[PDB]
Amino acid sequence: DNLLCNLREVQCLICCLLHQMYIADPNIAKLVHFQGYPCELLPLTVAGIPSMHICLDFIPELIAQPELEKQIFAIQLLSHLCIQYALPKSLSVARLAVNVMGTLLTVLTQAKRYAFFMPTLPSLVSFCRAFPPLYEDIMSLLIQIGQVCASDVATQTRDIDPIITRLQQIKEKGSMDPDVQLCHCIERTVIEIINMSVS
Amino acid sequence: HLALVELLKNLTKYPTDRDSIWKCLKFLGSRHPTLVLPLVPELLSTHPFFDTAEPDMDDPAYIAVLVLIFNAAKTCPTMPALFSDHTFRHYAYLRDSLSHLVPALRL
Amino acid sequence: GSVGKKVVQETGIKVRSRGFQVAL
Repeated sequence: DNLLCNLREVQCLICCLLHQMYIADPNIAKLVHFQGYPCELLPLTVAGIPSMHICLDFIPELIAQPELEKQIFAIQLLSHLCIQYALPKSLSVARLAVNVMGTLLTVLTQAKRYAFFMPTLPSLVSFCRAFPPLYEDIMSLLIQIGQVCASDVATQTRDIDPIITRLQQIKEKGSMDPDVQLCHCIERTVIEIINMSVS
Repeated sequence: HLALVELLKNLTKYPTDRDSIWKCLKFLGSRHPTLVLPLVPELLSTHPFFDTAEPDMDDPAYIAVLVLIFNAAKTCPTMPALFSDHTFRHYAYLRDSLSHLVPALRL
Repeated sequence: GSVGKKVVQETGIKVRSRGFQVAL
């Protein structure tokens, strides 16, 4: 069910308490999000805790951190917040996030590129859903990432070689290469962006 | 649109005219639903991709814009669609508080 | 007096538009 169970009630109670604690001290919310938590709880916390609109204040600071995991968490948190609170400040922070993604696309190595872009690419669907003005920047960034990853695929011999496929239909759903996996992830997030904007 | 502009000018200019201008717009929308339908997002300030701020529920000009848009909505299925969330909330209130100006709708 | 290298390296990643920087 995922909605009609004791787990949902417990999540609501915990969200109420966390709402109270964040109201009492927003610095606790900032510290918790700098620590991070599993991203499976992100829609839960964003929907169930009204205090999270303050998270847009320290997301630009969290993005600036040198840890890759903190930046990944900032991107995912911003995506969920943008889904919840579609505001001009949210749009500005989303623009900053896309700019940061484009910037460190040319800073991260191949392993770092895989590690950063596998969790944060589905978040780009949320920015497109919330902000149609980001269509140009997000599609341009996706084209850049796809071209970089296609180059990386061409660098070495591959078990799949997605370069020569080139014409696949919607391949709806293993221990594969990171580069072909990232290529497939780019294709899938582009498909999700298109389907949302056409259905 | 020009009538709305002049009526809101005469709303901010003459408070004692509020009653007759509310009633006026109640009758104006009931007659012209088709002409109000393009002007509905022109007046509600519904941004396409942003949740807009909730307008002051005590502002007489705004309350008269809702009266007009709700009397027009009575004849126009397509008007309930373009309502924002706060528009539905505000509707539920002025139907109870001002049932003689606001008509029952089919939301 | 300048040989001590009493300065801090520019620990930043100048973020391109298409000011703000990512610390190191």
